Amino acid sequence: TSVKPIFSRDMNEAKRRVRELYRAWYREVPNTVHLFQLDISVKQGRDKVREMFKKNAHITDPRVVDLLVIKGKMELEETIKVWKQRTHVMRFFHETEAPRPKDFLSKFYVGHDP
Amino acid sequence: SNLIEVFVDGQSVMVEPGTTVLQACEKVGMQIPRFCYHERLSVAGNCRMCLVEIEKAPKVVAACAMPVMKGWNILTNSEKTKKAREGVMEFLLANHPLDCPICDQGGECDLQDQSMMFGSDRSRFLEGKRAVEDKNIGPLVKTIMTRCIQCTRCIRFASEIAGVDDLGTTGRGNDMQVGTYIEKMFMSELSGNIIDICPVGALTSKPYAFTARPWETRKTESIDVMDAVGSNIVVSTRTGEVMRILPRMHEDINEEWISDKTRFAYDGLKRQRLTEPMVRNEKGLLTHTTWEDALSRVAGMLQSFQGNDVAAIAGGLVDAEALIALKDLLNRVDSDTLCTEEVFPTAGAGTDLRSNYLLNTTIAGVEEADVVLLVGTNPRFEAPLFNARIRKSWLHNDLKVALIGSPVDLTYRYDHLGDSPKILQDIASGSHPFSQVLQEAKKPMVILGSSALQRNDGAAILAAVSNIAQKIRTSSGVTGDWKVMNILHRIASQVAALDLGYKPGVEAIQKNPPKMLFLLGADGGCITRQDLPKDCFIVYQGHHGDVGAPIADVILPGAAYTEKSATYVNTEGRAQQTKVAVTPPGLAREDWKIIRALSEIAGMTLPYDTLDQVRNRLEEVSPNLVRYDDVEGANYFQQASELSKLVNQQLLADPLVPPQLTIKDFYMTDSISRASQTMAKCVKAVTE
Amino acid sequence: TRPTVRPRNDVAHKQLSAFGEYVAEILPKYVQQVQVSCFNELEICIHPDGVIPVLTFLRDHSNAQFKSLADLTAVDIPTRQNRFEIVYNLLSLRFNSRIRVKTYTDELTPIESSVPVYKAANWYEREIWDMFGVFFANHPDLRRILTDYGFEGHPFRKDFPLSGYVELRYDDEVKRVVAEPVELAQEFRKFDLNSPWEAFPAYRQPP
Amino acid sequence: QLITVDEKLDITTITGVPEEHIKTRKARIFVPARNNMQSGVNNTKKWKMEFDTRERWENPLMGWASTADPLSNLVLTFSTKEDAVAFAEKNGWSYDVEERKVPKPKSKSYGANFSWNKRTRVSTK
Amino acid sequence: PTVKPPTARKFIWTNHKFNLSGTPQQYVPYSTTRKKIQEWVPPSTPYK
Amino acid sequence: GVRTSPTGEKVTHTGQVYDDGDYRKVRFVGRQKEVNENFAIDLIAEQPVSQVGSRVISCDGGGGALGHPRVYINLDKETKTGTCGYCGLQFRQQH
Amino acid sequence: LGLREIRIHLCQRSPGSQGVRDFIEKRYVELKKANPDLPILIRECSDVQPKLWARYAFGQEKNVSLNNFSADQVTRALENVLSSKA
Ligand code: SF4
Ligand code: SF4
Ligand code: FES
Ligand SMILES: [K+]
Ligand SMILES: [Zn+2]
Repeated sequence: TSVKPIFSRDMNEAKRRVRELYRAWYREVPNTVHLFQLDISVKQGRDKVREMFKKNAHITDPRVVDLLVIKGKMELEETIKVWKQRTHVMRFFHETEAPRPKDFLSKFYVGHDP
Repeated sequence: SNLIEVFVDGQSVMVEPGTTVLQACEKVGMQIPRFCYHERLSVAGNCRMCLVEIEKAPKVVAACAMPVMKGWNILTNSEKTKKAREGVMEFLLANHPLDCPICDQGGECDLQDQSMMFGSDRSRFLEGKRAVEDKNIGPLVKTIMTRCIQCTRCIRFASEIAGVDDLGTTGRGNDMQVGTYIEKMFMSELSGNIIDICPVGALTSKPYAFTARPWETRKTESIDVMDAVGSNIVVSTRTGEVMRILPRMHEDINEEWISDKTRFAYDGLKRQRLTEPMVRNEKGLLTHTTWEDALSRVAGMLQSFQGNDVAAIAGGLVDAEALIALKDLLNRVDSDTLCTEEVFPTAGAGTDLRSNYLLNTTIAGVEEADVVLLVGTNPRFEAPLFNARIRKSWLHNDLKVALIGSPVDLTYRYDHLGDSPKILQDIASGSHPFSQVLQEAKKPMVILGSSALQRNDGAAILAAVSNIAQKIRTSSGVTGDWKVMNILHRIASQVAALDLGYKPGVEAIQKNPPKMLFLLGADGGCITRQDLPKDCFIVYQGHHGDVGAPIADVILPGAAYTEKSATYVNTEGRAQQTKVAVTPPGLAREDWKIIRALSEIAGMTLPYDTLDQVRNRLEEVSPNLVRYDDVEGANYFQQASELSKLVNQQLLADPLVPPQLTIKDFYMTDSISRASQTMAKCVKAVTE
Repeated sequence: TRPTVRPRNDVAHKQLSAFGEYVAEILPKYVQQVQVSCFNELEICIHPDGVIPVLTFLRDHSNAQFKSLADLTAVDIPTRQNRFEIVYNLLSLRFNSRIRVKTYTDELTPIESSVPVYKAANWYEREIWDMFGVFFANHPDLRRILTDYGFEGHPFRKDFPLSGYVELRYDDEVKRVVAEPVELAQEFRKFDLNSPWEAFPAYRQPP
Repeated sequence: QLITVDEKLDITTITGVPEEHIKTRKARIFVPARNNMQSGVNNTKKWKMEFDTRERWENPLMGWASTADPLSNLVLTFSTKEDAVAFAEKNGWSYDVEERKVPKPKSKSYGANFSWNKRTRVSTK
Repeated sequence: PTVKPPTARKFIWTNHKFNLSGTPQQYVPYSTTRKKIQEWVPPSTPYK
Repeated sequence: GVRTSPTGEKVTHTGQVYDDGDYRKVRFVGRQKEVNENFAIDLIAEQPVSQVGSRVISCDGGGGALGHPRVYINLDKETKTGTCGYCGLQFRQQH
Repeated sequence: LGLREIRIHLCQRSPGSQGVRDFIEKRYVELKKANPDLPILIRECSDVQPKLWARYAFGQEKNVSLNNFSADQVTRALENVLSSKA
């Protein structure tokens, strides 16, 4: 189990890079809303950022964490430099997707998907 | 010890004596070309496509027929070999018709493919071709005999596997023709297999004709439910539709054959289907409704009845997942009247011991038996592939076969002792001469058909047969590992039901007529509204409208075996699972989900939301039901025999007569085959 | 010289074989395999640690002088534990010759960036990262190059579906292009084309 | 300098797959059965991984087969059962493995067709 | 065609049509195949 | 021939016709249902059977290499005609 | 709230099920004679931990591990179920 690292020697160093990324995203949301003229609030933007970090909270491999951070920085740079358009920033909120209830009976009525 | 060393292209390989050159090449992963050779048929050696050079031998040898000699070097890729293949392919194609665009074999044709890999890329034949008249051999196999390459596979299969000496060759020379000479129909329960083994488009499936091409089909490996053998099959589909059924090789079950009902009844899946939930309107007629409305009317009744006022009957094609879901739902209203249509005597051990209702010798074990006693069964139509296995042992191991019952044609000669059930007592008591045969046998097999157990004296017959098997093992001569007692089932859902503790037969429902009845795919007509109180609330879950649906108050459309991943246990006790080939039609739903959904509406939610979880529940009731493809031994035949003596019951005077006596009774046995238009053609063919 | 058969060139086969073992003699620390195909193409298979030493040697050595990076790409082979094969195709103008250098990595192991050796490798490594998700260490500017902004996944992996997971349309309510789960009016029809008869005995694997 | 990482390989969060198509799918790892229409065995060499079939429906305009399952055509090839299982584990797919089916070795004998006293004597050639 | 007349067939259009898009004679696509699954029809009498 | 359903919709040569109550026929309102009028099943029946003096005849559809692959047809059964499997032309053996 | 069904799982060859195998060999016949109408489902399966399952009214189930029990211990585990109903 001797593997070449990416950036972090262990989870302690990786969680430091995670916190650094979270700060960068957290500071950036106010500019993103302003620059892209989004009709959402800074609170919704930061709640969405928080929701994106939370879904990955269960990782324990430092290499996987490093790659998630690398992608997070790539995503942040795309946003800061306005390489993304408003459509890309808003794809995180899936505003046109209809609710898909997640209880057995609701799925049973609509189709065969488990 | 006696293995000899041979070389394939210089690579040494050790092979048993008697191994052919073709089999030696197989060991190094080289497949010699062939057309007439089939590993399950007798060696023919007439196509000559297998000709292969032996180093230092000036003559190429037929690899399929030539035994290897020590030190032989087989040159599978020499110019001498390659030129032999090119010459034979050139002769094969000289008179073959330019039919590929209109021929159903196109795209999965051994002649096409081997011409590509081993033949030349052009023709030098400047003559006119032979043309042959086609011959009508029934509604299942279309013959375009100008495509025939005279390989004789069909003749050998019909003679050896199917036990029908109807096909042959007439004439001689270039005019030699395969056929029946006279106008005859090849209507055997295994006839459709000759479509598979014919290498060319000479023999093709009539129902399948022109509908698809091989490259565009999706193959779903699944299990057959048309009987209790559990033959492995491939469900071919395209663009959301089932196109045909193919065999799937399983050495220990169906080898590479399927019965004709398995092969051609799938067209019943496109007819009489239940596609929407139905309820009775205010005029008393069934009308389409939503799932919400239909389940609520069922849940309301379920919430108002308890104990013996609620019963269920499972039909023949029901999967284990639905069976356990239905049992759990009814148990939660304190009901235990979970019944099957197929009877099994409950006297003594009943269903307590698996060995009491299993084919304990297993299908592959038939090949090791030296005597077989068939009691009150017609395996030819009840389990065609099992009967094919018996004929295989009759042919190759000189198996002795005797039958107590009606003198049906089994495709192999057997000793017919009679049809009186009293003969079972004589054999046991030693009076009968066949008693000496059973004593002198090292590996005797006693097979009792589940059909015989449908008589009113089934318990007495099972007690009588178990007595014979008991005495055989007490007397010794048979080793302890060998199993002598067997039950041959004919229903796909029977063994799973008995493994789960369902009550076999509807006797319980007859003693205490319920107020609410669940008909889980139950179309045998074993319980009608004459047997129930005038106000009975009957719910029918199933996939076909046949017998159960028209008498129902609520119809819940379920999935057919091709439309769900579901568990079935064959007559050996071997659990296997189907795979979804297509989804259920319309508003139909997976069967176990319907029961799980109903349990929630009735505030009795079963504790499993996924297919994986309901299979965990199966493991908690019978741990063998999740051991897929494994045959789990069952023991304690001694205890079962001990309990089968406690109560004596009379044997009736009625002779043992199977439900199916001729082929016409074979085609329509379940709801799917009864809705098959192809099966109706077969019945018409064999009765007019 | 049969008219339909491609002619052999044994002189090129001999020259490339000799140079193959020349490279193996000089860089034994990194070279794992050297082979020459029947149509005269030389491949050096190396340990991934040797990307920079090996590529520098082939560029700068007086008997090699592979100055041009013709192509840099990756291949995905899911059955291997190191599923990604990294392939460098180099050209030598001085000796009018080509060479292929191959190494490997998995989803989580970085490969050293070859931009120091070949400035051409910059965009090629961005494409490999984009289409395969292989990370290149010390790349001056690693980011997607071909996929859409914010695109999730690496399409050229064998387990990425042909049509992906999302599709775009214009929505009048939000007055913008939106991304939604992919639905196809006509599903792509998978064909099973392979013949069940072996074609090339010369390549048969042992059983 | 190398590092030690003893946890199991789990790349489900850096492959970009939607969560529905990780945790609700069922991979089948098997060796394809021989097509019974042909004798060639060349398509029974490698292990395959496929996913569970999902709904196809008729397109209202044309009647074509529509699907919403992105994995409906995904089939991967593996040299060995262990390779396929390892790939399924790291991607987070639950799976079933079906053991390889190899044809039984048979005893063939041209001579048996003409037996003096056995049932293998053939009545026709 | 005054010199090299085309070959006559009984199915060739006698009257040529120009592009009919955007008119009531335009082509409308539809599935040319019949219904695949036949549904069970319940009986028309109350026997239950 | 092209029939009409009791709703008036024409029936194609493949037997297709939207049934009484199928919403999908709204696509034809204000427009038309394209239906080829020359039914090939009726046209091929119009052809006369050809009388030949040999047990086996060959057909290539006519036109040489503009036809279909050449096939040979057996004319030994007198109860029926041999039919070309490609073009549908019919042959019979005179006495 | 009575007893509805008993299931006994065991392995045909593991040493952990030896006591359960002995109990079935010696005492199952007499046990069934005392409870003719009680389903006692014996289900052998390779390499399973032996367990005694008991189903009560309204689908309440409890299970008792029989791993390494002697035949005498199996008789008590069953006696507690057949008597201490619940
Ligand atoms: S049998 Fe094979 S070669 Fe002959 S016409 Fe049919 S597809 Fe072509
Ligand atoms: S019909 Fe088919 S199987 Fe029978 S001899 Fe001819 S080619 Fe062989
Ligand atoms: S396969 Fe050997 S002669 Fe036909
Ligand atoms: K065929
Ligand atoms: Zn023609």
